[PDB]
Amino acid sequence: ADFIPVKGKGSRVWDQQGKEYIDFAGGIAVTALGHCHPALVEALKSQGETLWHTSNVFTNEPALRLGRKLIDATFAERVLFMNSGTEANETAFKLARHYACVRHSPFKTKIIAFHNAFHGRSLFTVSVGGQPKYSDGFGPKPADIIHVPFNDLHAVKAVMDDHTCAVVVEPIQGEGGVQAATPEFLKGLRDLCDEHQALLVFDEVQCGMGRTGDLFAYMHYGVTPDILTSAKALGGGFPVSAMLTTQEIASAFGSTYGGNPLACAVAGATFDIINTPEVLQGIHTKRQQFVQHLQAIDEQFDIFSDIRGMGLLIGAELKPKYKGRARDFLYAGAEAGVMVLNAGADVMRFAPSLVVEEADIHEGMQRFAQAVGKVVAL
Amino acid sequence: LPVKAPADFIPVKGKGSRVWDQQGKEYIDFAGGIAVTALGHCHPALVEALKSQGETLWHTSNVFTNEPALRLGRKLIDATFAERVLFMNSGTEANETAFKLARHYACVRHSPFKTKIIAFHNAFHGRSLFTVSVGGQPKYSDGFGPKPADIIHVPFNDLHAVKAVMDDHTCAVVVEPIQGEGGVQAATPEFLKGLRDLCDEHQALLVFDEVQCGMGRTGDLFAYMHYGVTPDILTSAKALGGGFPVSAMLTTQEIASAFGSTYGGNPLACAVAGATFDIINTPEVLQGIHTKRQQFVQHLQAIDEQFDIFSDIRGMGLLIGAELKPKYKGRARDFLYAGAEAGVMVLNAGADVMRFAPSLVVEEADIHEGMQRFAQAVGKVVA
Ligand SMILES: Cc1ncc(COP(=O)(O)O)c(/C=N/OCC[C@H](N)C(=O)O)c1O
Ligand SMILES: Cc1ncc(COP(=O)(O)O)c(/C=N/OCC[C@H](N)C(=O)O)c1O
Ligand SMILES: O=[N+]([O-])c1cc([N+](=O)[O-])c(O)c([N+](=O)[O-])c1
Ligand code: NA
Ligand code: NA
Repeated sequence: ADFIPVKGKGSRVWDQQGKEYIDFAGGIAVTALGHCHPALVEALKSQGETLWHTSNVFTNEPALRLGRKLIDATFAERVLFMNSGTEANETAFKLARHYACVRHSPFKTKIIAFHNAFHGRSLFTVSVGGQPKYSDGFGPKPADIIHVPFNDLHAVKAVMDDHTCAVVVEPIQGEGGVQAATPEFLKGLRDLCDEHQALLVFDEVQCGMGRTGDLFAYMHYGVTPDILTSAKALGGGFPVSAMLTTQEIASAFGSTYGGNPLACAVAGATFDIINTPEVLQGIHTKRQQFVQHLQAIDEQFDIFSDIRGMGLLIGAELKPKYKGRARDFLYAGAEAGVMVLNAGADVMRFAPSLVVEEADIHEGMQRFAQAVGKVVAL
Repeated sequence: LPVKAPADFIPVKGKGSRVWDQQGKEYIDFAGGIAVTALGHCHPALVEALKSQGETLWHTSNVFTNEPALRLGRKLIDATFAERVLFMNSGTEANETAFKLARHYACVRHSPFKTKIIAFHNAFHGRSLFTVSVGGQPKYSDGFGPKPADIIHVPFNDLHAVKAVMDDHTCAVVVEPIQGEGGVQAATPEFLKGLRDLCDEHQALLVFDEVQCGMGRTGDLFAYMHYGVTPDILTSAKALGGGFPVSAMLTTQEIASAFGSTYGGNPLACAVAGATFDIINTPEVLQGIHTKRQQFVQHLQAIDEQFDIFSDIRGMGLLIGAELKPKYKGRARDFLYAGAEAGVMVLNAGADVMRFAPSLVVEEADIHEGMQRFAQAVGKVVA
């Protein structure tokens, strides 16, 4: 990036020179309520005057309240809080392994994961991730992880057995080209996990906390996982994460564990806004506003082969002529004053605030059209 | 057995080195949330930094830098051997980055086969699968399926053992200059210098985990400065953010080039850490840490004179360990819980060792009051 953001309000961001940008990136789907949302600032300041920190020896009122919100709203009966999606995934993957070890057999260790998956950058999580380029070169990887293609239920059936402890999947692969699970695939994972006494682990770090227009993507699909991870949007920009599971599974390790008081106070305020009928409905309204602009851009410039994703996770795949050039459009966008994402070198990605104003959708998309125009003019 | 608070002990408010629970019971905090709140609770400078940056910008992705991250990177670079800084959230993440970097540096500069990591019994480096496997407590790394391989453990402070296992296939030695969880055991000068010399000989990287002993804890900004032994990579967290989760991996340009001068860092986190750094890295605060250590130690000695409970008082700066006599082997949790009943929050470092990690600016009045409360608790335990 060739600029330094210094200030943000809602979906507008200013750099050191006072240039104004429309933010359709959200810090990679993190600032789900935009920058410096008044309710989140209020929660930060109030808890900031009270108590910031407890060790995991203790609980605290913000953690208890956030845990109760998540438990009441989801399949979860137990919640463990951490800082990042990577830590939440470490916890989920360790827990699925440990549960298999103590409830079934120490030899029940296979983890099935998917090509193009992203689960974090720790050694274990990057090894469960499905991009060999990112996991190569750090010495011996944690073993017993098998990768098959996303959306290939037959391949999962083929590799799964009584020695399998988990299937780990992103219901929508965000980094991996914004690819959504098909209904049959996701239901199939649930059935195969039931058959083999393995745990189904949904990584909802990117697609959770309202991103799809349901509180969690699993709710859209109607497929209940055993363990779910959440981060990013959960804290609206404050680092916080959660691992959600049942009492039966968590017992392999009170309804909550961990949680920074400050982080959890902010996440509570974020949860209270995102988990409302009006905000969730609005995510679908706004998706259509974005998609209509992307279609208009494609009609004018002929650059997209597909527009996909769910809610306000949007992917627009570039036509073969522009394969490999997502970064060129990202940089042209920045020049035109709009912040966008890629999802690999072939895919444009958008992950704006879930409450992005219509006026900002229109302005940012006009700027993006200008960017596309400048690139295609060459 | 872990230490866990019961349902009737939920902290709700902190100010300085005092904490109140839901019932309004007041505690003196000599634990700092396990050496995290190095400037105590709701320190006004940290609150101000939190609030001002909180009105401005909280978050950038790692695609961008931000002014708080740049300022904090510069402060750390100017104050230490570092030329490059990577910011993360937790000590576990910083250690993941450090260990991956040492592995990757060896892979690309020497050989993909140069993978051995040497670490120490009783080490604690975090709870991710890789960090807990580098950690030196098998009980905590057992039971998660196949561990990342090529990690060798030898006894802390045993230089012969390190020499024995190291070779040209070794990429790193990972060490806490003081093992905090492992009984508050400090490296001897010979041992730490020996690690540096062995790493130089074998072209391996010396990695200091200063998550607990760094950011002023020892009375120097980092423990490596006390020892005068410069690592290749250093990790910091806990005190760095004073209660806000933030961490850092510090290294040189030569090493980092295997992966400007700063990468990552949450704007809000880095604003708070900048304010924390500005206070801790002062001659007066650093001197005060030594004064305050001796105030604690004199109290512990007075307790021992009265009750005969300790075989050793150790640590550095305001990381203090007090080892229980054999008569009280395995009683550390009981003294901790008795302390809480008496209104003082303390730590353990294994079942045989009391640990103290108070605010680096803990007021003398709080030292005296909390230690009087601790004496009362001891009296109840040994009656
Ligand atoms: C599905 C999914 N699972 C886990 C993670 C890791 O979460 P994090 O540690 O909170 O960044 C992520 C994080 N994505 O972050 C953006 C890419 C990333 N910035 C990187 O390469 O580190 C994710 O998308
Ligand atoms: C030398 C050393 N290295 C790494 C870490 C991990 O740092 P963290 O991820 O910031 O907690 C620590 C953290 N210790 O904290 C205590 C334990 C904590 N509740 C846990 O079990 O993770 C440490 O002392
Ligand atoms: O080791 N343990 O199984 C264990 C269990 C509980 N508990 O509430 O059921 C504790 O509070 C603690 N504890 O106090 O650390 C330990
Ligand atoms: Na529930
Ligand atoms: Na330097």
